[PDB]
Amino acid sequence: LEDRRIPGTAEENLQKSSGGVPGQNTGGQEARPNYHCQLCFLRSLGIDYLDASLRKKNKQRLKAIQQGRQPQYLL
Repeated sequence: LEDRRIPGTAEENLQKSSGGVPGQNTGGQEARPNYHCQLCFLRSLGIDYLDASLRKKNKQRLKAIQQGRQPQYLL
């Protein structure tokens, strides 16, 4: 059990939730807002988020990952 396919989304193969209930906060159109406050991640995640804001302990280790614009993305 890891990120990317935690809510049966499979790297957002189509979308997390929209028909019947989207929830902009959980990730409706913007996708990245308070779902898990773009840090908590695990519950939503429009990619392999990791967390490119708090990151726990990643953006700083590699001399490139500290920047990388976003984090692990859908790669």
